[PDB]
Amino acid sequence: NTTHLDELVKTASLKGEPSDMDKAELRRRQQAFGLTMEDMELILHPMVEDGKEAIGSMGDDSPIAVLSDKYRGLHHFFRQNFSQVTNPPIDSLRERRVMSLKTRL
Amino acid sequence: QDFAEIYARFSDERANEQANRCSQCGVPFCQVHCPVSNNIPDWLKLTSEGRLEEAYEVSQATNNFPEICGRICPQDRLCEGNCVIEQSTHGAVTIGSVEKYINDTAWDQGWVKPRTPSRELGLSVGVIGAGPAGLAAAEELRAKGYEVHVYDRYDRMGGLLVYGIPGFKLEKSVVERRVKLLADAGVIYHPNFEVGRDASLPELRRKHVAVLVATGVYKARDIKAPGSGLGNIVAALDYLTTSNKVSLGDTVEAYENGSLNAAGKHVVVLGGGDTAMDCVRTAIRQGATSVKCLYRRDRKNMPGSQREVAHAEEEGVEFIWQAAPEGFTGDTVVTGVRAVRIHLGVADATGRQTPQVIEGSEFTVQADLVIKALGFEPEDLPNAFDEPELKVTRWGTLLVDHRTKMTNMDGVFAAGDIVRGASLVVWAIRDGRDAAEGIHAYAKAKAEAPVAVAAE
Ligand SMILES: Cc1cc2nc3c(=O)[nH]c(=O)nc-3n(C[C@H](O)[C@H](O)[C@H](O)COP(=O)(O)OP(=O)(O)OC[C@H]3O[C@@H](n4cnc5c(N)ncnc54)[C@H](O)[C@@H]3O)c2cc1C
Ligand code: SF4
Ligand code: SF4
Repeated sequence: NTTHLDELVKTASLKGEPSDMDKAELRRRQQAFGLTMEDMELILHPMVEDGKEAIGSMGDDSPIAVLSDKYRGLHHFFRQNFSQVTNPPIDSLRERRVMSLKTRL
Repeated sequence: QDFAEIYARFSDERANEQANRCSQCGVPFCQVHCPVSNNIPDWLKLTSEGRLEEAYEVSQATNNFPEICGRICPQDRLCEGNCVIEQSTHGAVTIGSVEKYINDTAWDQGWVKPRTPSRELGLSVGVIGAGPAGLAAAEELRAKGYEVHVYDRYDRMGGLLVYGIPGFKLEKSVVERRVKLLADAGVIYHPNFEVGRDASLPELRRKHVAVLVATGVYKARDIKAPGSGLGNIVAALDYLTTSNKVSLGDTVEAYENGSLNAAGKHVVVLGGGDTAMDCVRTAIRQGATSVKCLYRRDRKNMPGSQREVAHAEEEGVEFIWQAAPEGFTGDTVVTGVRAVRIHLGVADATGRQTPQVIEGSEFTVQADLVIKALGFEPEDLPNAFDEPELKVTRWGTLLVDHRTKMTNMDGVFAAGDIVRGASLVVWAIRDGRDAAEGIHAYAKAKAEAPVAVAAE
């Protein structure tokens, strides 16, 4: 009795992920939220190309967002939690079949 | 004898090869290491794509003299010094070369550089000296939208770039290209005006909002005493320019029919820095049989960076060079109304590392020609007088705030070699760069209009 609006949704993607902004706009919005080239080159790109995420190296030695000089987005202040001794983390690669991302409305 | 492009760095379209090589690194070290803070990853990426105009634009935005700097910048000391690829077998990217190339194509295009719409328009602003510092300051100011005039003592423009740095390293057409781009801005240059009897800061005060003192270090160092060119002696100040005039076509209307200076027999060049090495190389250009570069100090502490010393070395110039202390020239002997030799004393470094000259040990070096490379400094008293009231430091140079580059007088700013604090084209252009924002803040205040802080 459940409507899986999946196929219905894939359909329209194959029918054309649409774009509607002219590079003159794109850049200014982007600018609003301080986006950058590092942002498009370092990070966005590999996601599209490889279907995967920018791996990098060495520490993070930028200031902490509140102490930053430059505009930094909310998400920078929200740090992700992880579990240490109380519980173990999972292998999302080797054990992907147990995880899941199903969403219901 | 002749001035071909000796630069190793120069690149043909083949620059494409290195452009691809560049890692195009994030928060690149090279840019941080660049005085003007050029966005090297982006301009390089651009050349990789082959869109030379894009890289050229990126280069020019940060430095007005992108061409000259690409050719001249002591990169190892500068941006290339922190190039990450240096860790690799291939070695660091020759950023200077790619900058030259991208710039060169742009020159070929013949595009003119337009003005941004408008700003506090411009009470008269004056800049003294046509060199890198003033040109940079003037162009940024014009970008702001001001009316400005640069008063140049000499008939030629470009400063040391034109006068001294050799054609083989720095083609004259290069400096001409940049000045023209600046000119498109509407900056006006007038050639036979000098900050001295003719022009003074108080004279300028007669109607003039602000002034930038760009004149550099006009004179050279002392020991030669009245010695004449006919006899033998030439200061770098004298020598380089004569070679420049004969060698570079646009520089002067008159053809130096006298031709290149006739330098024959052994030439002794005294100096550790860029000046000495350029004179050594230029000397062979004028027919010198042999050139000796004498250093007071030790070989290890040669002032010029390795790339330039390399040019002299390949050239086969001999470096008599030892001990941190001065092979120091005691005296020049002239017989026959011509210099036969120069007398030196050996010097050596003590634990104190303070230099010692040992009188007992002397060297008589035979030489037909001596060129003194030691350096330059301001000493012309009327020039200094021109400068009043502005405060001078105990280095006898105009004091300026490092950030603002403002002089004791709020209206007057200074930058470049005159500041005595940097001795590179890119730092001089940077000086003008930084000054321009501050002159702008000052003038706008006069306008009663604010400037943010961020500057842009
Ligand atoms: C031989 C030599 C080789 C060099 N090689 C290099 C190199 O390879 N790479 C590099 O980065 N740097 C090099 N430099 C340094 C570089 O040339 C200088 O740092 C730079 O040109 C300084 O710019 P500037 O505008 O301050 O002064 P310049 O000294 O460049 O400009 C001063 C201008 O003021 C004019 N002037 C002088 N007195 C007056 C007055 N009283 N009134 C009006 N106008 C006046 C002069 O005629 C001149 O046009 C070299 C310098 C020398 C001497
Ligand atoms: S972006 Fe700069 S010149 Fe290129 S590899 Fe050398 S450090 Fe990265
Ligand atoms: S202007 Fe900056 S220091 Fe000279 S990136 Fe170019 S050659 Fe290097």
